[PDB]
Amino acid sequence: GKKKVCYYYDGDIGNYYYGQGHPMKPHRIRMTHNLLLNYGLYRKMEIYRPHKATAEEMTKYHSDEYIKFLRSIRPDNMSEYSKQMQRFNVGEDCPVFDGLFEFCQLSTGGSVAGAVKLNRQQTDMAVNWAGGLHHAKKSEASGFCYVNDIVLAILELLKYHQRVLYIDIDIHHGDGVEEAFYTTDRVMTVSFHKYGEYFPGTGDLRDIGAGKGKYYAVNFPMRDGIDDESYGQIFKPIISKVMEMYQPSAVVLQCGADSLSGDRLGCFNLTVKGHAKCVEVVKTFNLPLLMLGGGGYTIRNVARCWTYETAVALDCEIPNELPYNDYFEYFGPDFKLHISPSNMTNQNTPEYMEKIKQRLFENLRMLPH
Amino acid sequence: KKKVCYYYDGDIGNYYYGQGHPMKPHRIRMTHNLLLNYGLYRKMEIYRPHKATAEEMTKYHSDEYIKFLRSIRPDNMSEYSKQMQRFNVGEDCPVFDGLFEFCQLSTGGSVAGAVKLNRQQTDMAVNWAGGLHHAKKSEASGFCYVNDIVLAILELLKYHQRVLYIDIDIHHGDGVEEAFYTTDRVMTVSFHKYGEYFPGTGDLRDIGAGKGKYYAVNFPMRDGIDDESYGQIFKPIISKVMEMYQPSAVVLQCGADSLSGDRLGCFNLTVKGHAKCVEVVKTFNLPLLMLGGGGYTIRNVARCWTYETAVALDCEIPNELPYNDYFEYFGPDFKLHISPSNMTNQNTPEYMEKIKQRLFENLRMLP
Amino acid sequence: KKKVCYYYDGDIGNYYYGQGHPMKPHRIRMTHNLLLNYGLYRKMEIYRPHKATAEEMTKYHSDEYIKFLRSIRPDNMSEYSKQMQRFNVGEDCPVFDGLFEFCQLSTGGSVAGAVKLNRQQTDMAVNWAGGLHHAKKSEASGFCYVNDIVLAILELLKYHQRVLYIDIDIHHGDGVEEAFYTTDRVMTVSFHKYGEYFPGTGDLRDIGAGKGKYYAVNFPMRDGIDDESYGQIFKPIISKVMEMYQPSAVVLQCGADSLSGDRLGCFNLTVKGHAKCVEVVKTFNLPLLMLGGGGYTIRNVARCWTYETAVALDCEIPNELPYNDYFEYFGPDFKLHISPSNMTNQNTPEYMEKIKQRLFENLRMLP
Ligand SMILES: [Ca+2]
Ligand SMILES: [Ca+2]
Ligand SMILES: [Ca+2]
Ligand SMILES: [Ca+2]
Ligand SMILES: [Ca+2]
Ligand SMILES: [Ca+2]
Ligand SMILES: [Zn+2]
Ligand SMILES: [Zn+2]
Ligand SMILES: [Zn+2]
Repeated sequence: GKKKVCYYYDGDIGNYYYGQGHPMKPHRIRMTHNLLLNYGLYRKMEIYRPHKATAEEMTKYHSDEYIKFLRSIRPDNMSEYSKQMQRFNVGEDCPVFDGLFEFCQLSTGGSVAGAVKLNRQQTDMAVNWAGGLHHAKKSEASGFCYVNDIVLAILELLKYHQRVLYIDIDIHHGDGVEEAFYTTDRVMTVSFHKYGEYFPGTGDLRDIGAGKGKYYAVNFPMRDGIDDESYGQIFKPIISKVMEMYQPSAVVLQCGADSLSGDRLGCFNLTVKGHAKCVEVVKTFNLPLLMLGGGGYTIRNVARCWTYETAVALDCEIPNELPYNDYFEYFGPDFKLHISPSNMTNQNTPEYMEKIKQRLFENLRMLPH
Repeated sequence: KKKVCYYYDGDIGNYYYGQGHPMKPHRIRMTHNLLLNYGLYRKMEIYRPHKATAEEMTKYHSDEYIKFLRSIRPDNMSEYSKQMQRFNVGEDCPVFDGLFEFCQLSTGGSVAGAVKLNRQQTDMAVNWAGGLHHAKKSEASGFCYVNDIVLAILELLKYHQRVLYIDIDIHHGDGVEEAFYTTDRVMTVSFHKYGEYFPGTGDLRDIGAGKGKYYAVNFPMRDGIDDESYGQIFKPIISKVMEMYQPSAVVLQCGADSLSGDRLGCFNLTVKGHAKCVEVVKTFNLPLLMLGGGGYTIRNVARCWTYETAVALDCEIPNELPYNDYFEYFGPDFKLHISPSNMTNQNTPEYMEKIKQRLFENLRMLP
Repeated sequence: KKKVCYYYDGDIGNYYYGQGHPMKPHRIRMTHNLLLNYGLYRKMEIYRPHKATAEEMTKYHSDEYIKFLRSIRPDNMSEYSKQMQRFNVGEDCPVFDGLFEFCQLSTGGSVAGAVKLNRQQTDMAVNWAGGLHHAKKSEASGFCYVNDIVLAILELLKYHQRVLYIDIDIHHGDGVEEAFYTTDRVMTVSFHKYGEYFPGTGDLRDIGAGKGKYYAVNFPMRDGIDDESYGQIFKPIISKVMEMYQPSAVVLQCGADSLSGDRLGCFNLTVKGHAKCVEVVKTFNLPLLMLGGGGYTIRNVARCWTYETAVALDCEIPNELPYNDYFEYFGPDFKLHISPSNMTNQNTPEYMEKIKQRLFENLRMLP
């Protein structure tokens, strides 16, 4: 039926600033929140403020040295850390900014708090739009991400759940999550992403995991221009077969919005309804679900996408006409919730999508039963 | 009248799936012997098919799957347990002696038939050892290992812009539908039992994708359909398909597991009700490849396909079976035609009309 | 195993002839990525070509023409309108950015391969960016600007008294036949479509001049030739040529515009049928330089030259294509091999034998 949803938000998150010209804008999390307050979605969910996750929590995955660096580095001492910055890949895509460590603590705190709540069966669904930072690695930042809140939340779920399914609909390959779990069968990672001379460079469909994890990493490589009909025709079949073969008892869905049409950095052509169909599909399996944010660089569309996906999580129909809100002028010139696709060419032919699907289905046959 | 080429290899009846397995290639040899005894050989050209090569099979199936089919043997299965799981071979699709050659003969007949139609050397080609519609690019399924129908249609597509595939086996022809699901050059039309039944696919809503949207047609049925209910949906559907799609060749899979008293099927058709489909298709005067399919009550398979060959040849044959090498199998009546059972028809009139009207709406979406 | 070295520059795919122009250097990059993903890099030496210098190019081409190619740019075309006319650049051989560098890289691979063959460092050298057989001493023609084949053959003739050139592009190899038409130190053998077709040369009766009389061989064909027909004349012609001429090196231009389905060509060869020519030439165990050539359905050019690279390596590769950077270009079937079309073969069996007999009469006139 309808589920209990817990939602995490820190009202300070929107003030963190990556720097002039940097495309990652934590302000999109505050726009999302303001928009769903204005639709009245707060009546229907429990809103919690995340704690600041500690270094003890983050070193359940990341190295002590890397977490100590992240605690220590500031724009005023950068000059003393030129060597460490290189080692940990901080200082260009992943800049040093004021309050960097606190931003990581809040992003991480909502994901891990949501995993706790799920483990305690206090909620069916937990939402943390500030999370989803899937590129961070054990000892290095990558792709605007510093601490892998998803890996930490999955580790928390693995205390109570034998098998956890991770699904990643960000336009980029979820490489930090896949690498963390690449040799285990206790997390199956499934990433749909643009592949071919695109960041981060990994996620070929021939990357299937290794050792006990062989067959428990699933990658669906796509080309530019994918649209709702192409996506919707492979996502429900793949996720259904994964559910059937792997039988997870919890699910983590990264809902990166850089896969929408009109994204400043992404090259796909999904609408908000197309993207949100993935949430609807995953919800039908009725498993404990942690939904997380991710990329997304055209901020008016990020706010629309994550507002509508919160409404889907709540089984709540919201009108297309946007309510007035603090960021109303960002949504012009139409002031509607739903977006139109562009006329960009879809380089993903229907035969290509069916062929890749058939190749992954072969691999899913190799799971035990 | 019309010319009929017919394919049969005298070895096909010797392949054996294993003790207890319901698929019996010997039904093909029974069929052939009954038809020879009716004198239907005087009226058609009978050819022994060449064995399809492994290379011909890889026009559709994956190389690793075909190499596996060529390599696996009852005595070596312990070296191939991972590949058996990958390719779904070993249970319902067992490893048996000569498996690969059985696939070469069944495929050979279908492909040879398609070549004869492309060359305009015949009007109709018949391969009762064909019709193995469940096989997939890289997996066996439902007693089928190599999809001879797909390979024959790929061959027709060299010479025909649009090919229509019609499937009256009781099961959804899923391997054929999947092969062509994103093209408009092949329209697949399957009538089948649907609902907690193998293979699980063939929903009314599965209508194709991409350029193939509206070019896959499924008529899902419940248990107990009879000659009258089936014939009142088959003719109008196929007539409207012929009208809207205008194919230049037709492939008809005539799986006989939709007959009353089938060991595995739950339909209530007679031989006449099943063969009415062949008659309807012939009225459109298009190049036609007729293939076999399922059928597990082997005496009724031999009657069905004998009667359908006679329909192909426009020959009325007597209800009294001629003497033949299998005569005792047809006792105690020794008649060609069978009676339906008293099983209940669970397809209500409302149900049938609702499905037919949806399919007509889908057919109106064609250009 | 015979050793194979293969030339490829990663920038070659970025040269662009302009919107709507059928020649697409990107096909070279597609071919490269397919054979990487088949694993064939493990079996061969892969080199980056040098940029051939003006000094190298003027071993054949006029100084004036090379100086013009090294000067001409989209931004200065206005000032070179008379030279564009003189050198035939600006229409079917357009000016584009990097033109000269593209010529340098295509030529660099063929001349470098010939050097490797002369030094007995390899048995076969492959440059799929080469084969630009229409360029003339002082003019561009037919999308070709620098005749890398003529330059490679001049390098071979430093070490080899007699070099055989074989051209299976659908077009007559006119720039190469012209360069060598009055010498017996190169025999040129071209199979091509002839009759109101580019470049208009290559009649059966063009057999060379002077000391080169009888050292040019032309087999003119009509539309629709297929694998069966082509392979029945290629092997006996080449075998007789090898017997009578006894070359010590061979250059084989493998233009893929002779394939079925080519955007500009009218033949009906499959990848197997085209690649059989490579297998035949290899049976003579002579140093061999294999070069590219035309080909305008770029998915089938990548298939052809990938399979011919495998044939050079004595490697069978599966029909199922591996995943690769351009995998969507190979739908709908995603197989390596292609089917022929239903086009009529206008080359009758008597036509092929009669022309074969006429050529065999000329070959008997050799010492
Ligand atoms: Ca992804
Ligand atoms: Ca894993
Ligand atoms: Ca059926
Ligand atoms: Ca179809
Ligand atoms: Ca030629
Ligand atoms: Ca000569
Ligand atoms: Zn992203
Ligand atoms: Zn069946
Ligand atoms: Zn050419």
